[PDB]
Amino acid sequence: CGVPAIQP
Amino acid sequence: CGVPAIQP
Amino acid sequence: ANTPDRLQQASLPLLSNTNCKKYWGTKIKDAMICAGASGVSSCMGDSGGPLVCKKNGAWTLVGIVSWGSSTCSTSTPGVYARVTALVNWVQQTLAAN
Amino acid sequence: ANTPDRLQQASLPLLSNTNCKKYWGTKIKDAMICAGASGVSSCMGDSGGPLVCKKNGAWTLVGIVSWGSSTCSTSTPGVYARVTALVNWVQQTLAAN
Amino acid sequence: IVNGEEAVPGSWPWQVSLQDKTGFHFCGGSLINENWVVTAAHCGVTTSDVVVAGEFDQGSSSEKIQKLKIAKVFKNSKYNSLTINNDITLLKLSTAASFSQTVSAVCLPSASDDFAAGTTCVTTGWGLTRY
Amino acid sequence: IVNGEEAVPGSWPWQVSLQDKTGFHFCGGSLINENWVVTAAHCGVTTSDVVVAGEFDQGSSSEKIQKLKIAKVFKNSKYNSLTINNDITLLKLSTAASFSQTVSAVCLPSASDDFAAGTTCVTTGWGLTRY
Ligand SMILES: *[B]([O])([O])[C][C]C1=[C][C]=[C][C]=[C]1
Ligand SMILES: OB(O)CCc1ccccc1
Repeated sequence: CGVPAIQP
Repeated sequence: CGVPAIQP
Repeated sequence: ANTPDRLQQASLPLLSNTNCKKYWGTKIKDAMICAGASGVSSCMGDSGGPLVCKKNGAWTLVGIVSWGSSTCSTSTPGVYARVTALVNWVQQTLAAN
Repeated sequence: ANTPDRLQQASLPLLSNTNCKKYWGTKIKDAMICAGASGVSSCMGDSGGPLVCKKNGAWTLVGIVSWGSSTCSTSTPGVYARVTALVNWVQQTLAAN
Repeated sequence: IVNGEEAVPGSWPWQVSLQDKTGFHFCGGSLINENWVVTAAHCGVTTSDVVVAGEFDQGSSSEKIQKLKIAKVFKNSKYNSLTINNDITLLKLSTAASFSQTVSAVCLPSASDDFAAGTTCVTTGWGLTRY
Repeated sequence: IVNGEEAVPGSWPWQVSLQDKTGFHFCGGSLINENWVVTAAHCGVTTSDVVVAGEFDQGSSSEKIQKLKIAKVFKNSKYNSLTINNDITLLKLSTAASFSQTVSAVCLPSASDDFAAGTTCVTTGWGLTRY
């Protein structure tokens, strides 16, 4: 968790 | 001004 | 949610700027007028609306909702723009456009 | 108007309850965490939203926008619900429902 | 308003609600003429914004509301965005309102007037009823 | 957020916006599962609000998102409405969310986790950009 596919 | 038709 | 669909109204006493300073000290400047601290408070969303008092059988604009309690505490006075202080600017504007 | 149609973001440092108190005194409780005062601030409408910090390459929820400055001052820290102090309750709720 | 009361519909006729383009309520305002509204300078009003007059229930399936376009915004040049002092703006209506039992203007005081400490005033709006 | 910047859409996929029955943004929220969202208690959420997920732009004539109904709201019973202490609410969805490259969850810390003063954190939301 907390792993966007689209990285901030 | 200041005198509503409808009274608060 | 805490947002009303119908217009709210609340009656409240005006405060003297030195009683207000009690609560907010130094953030209270020239053009500010406080009211409340008496069981009501304006809250987020109220901004820009009126504070009115009756004079000569008519309602008059004495305040513009400006800022207050970080929690809308009904025991802290709200801070309104004082019209008195800004109406010459308003009249000149109107006179001119 | 001053509302963003577009999701906005901002980086800010966490503060020690110690330091936060220099600003809010006794209003700061155990289940609260302060961040900001650095030139950014949460504001009206950001309430209930996340405060996240990276741990082990992952974004983890440390705060929930709770209250702050009546004016969203960029020099005053925002106050957040401290998830750490309230997580046992989330997990237990989750376990039972 | 926290701990207010529901208002008699149409009894605070200068009361307006400003809406942004996405469509909803961000601030209050007061009609002082048929062509001008006063509101706070902190509201950040722009000509994209619309002034809604004649509203009671922001839910009203449909009412005899009047939505007004804003021709020019007049922000007091002394407005302090850190102190919030001189919090006022004037909005000049692209198109004038049509006064009626429900829409009409409030009176303006004189710079010299004195509202004594303790005086019973009234404030209205659609803001939060609870924090 | 004041003095913030636009995010890359999709990049904070747990971020939600709660809308009231009229139709718009009153509060923010965070998905922790495809069935639960965490929010503040002070937001007064009810079975009537709606949770919107996958949203980036609030002015789209129509965008590709997901409006979720709330089955039950769970307020922390320790929530102090005068003190604002224990400001948190759990929202149990009636229709679980559909995770994807733009909707997914944040990680929850442990009660014994330590986040030291000085750590650079991030906050996101649709609040005002200026008071
Ligand atoms: B909430 O949306 O009602 C406001 C919460 C907030 C937090 C920090 C600073 C300003 C406002
Ligand atoms: O913009 B606001 O926070 C609405 C005005 C106000 C706020 C808080 C307290 C009093 C008044």
